Amino acid sequence: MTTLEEINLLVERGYYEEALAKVYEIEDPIEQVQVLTKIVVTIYQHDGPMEWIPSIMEDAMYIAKKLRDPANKAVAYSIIASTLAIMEYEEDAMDFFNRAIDEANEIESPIEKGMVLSTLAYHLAIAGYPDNALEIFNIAFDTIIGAETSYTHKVDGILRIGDLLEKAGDTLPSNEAMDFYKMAFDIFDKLHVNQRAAIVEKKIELAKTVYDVGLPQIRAALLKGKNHYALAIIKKKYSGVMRLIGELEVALWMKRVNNMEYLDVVDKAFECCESPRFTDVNVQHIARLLTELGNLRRALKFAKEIQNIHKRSEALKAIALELVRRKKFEEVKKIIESIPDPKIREEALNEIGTIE
Repeated sequence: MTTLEEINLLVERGYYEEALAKVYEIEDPIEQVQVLTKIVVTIYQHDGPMEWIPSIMEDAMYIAKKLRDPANKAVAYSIIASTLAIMEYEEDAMDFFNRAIDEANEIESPIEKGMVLSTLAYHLAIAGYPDNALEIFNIAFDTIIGAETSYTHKVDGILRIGDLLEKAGDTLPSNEAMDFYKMAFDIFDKLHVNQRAAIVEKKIELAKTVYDVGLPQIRAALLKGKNHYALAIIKKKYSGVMRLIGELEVALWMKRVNNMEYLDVVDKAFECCESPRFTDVNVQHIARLLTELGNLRRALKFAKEIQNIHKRSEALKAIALELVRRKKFEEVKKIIESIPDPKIREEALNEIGTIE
């Protein structure tokens, strides 16, 4: 721990050769590989001396080659694999992932095998290979669940897959993160860790609500309630239509965690800029967002501009139902008459027969 501090400091001072010389004062090999690869990654990312990278990866590769114990080797190869994948050496990454797999299949304990697989799956996700990651997480899971030990030994192994599924999810954008979160929740639900199930359930509503702009650092900020920070990222990374939708999705999430400042974000999302140019799908999307937000005035403006006759029918109904719940009937009838699909117009006319 102080050794890691000395190594970091030597790096900050650009004394790379000495830092690497100290890496051997680290006891654990896997830890040596972690350190070595984290140096490479920060160099690659913060434009440090790129010509150190090959020599360091060689050192890491050498440490992994000497390992002997199948589990350790598998993790080491995984660490090497995801860092190559970060740096876009895809053929080499998949080579090391396959080495990791082979070593995993040498493990005797199925619970041990399962554990190693989920780590490797986690590295596949870090690497930007979400589909491969899932496949491996599922094999990891099948490996533990199929084993012939007693209930209790399987339990801790499977909860650890849960934790890793969840962390993989957290590092992914919403569309990719969703499958990881569902598996984790499933695991936490069946295995009776309710505190953990609740958090993941919440990360799913969040990923679902803030979807298009659901960058992992944005979802992370929203979950902490650092709303202005996330909004800030959205202004930096998006403009026009995507910036509008993103701000609305954020307002919607704020609304659902009972933060009443969401009203402000909505007004600003329209009042900040000129109305961009919209595709019909953008129109539909904004109409739905504004409805769930409760801004039925704006939501109606958008719904009436939906060109797809069926989508328009749907959006007009939703708005009208919400009107009913919240009184304000003086516009309901006209809106229903407006629905182009008479079938739908009838369904809305029955649902308004809520006895409530």
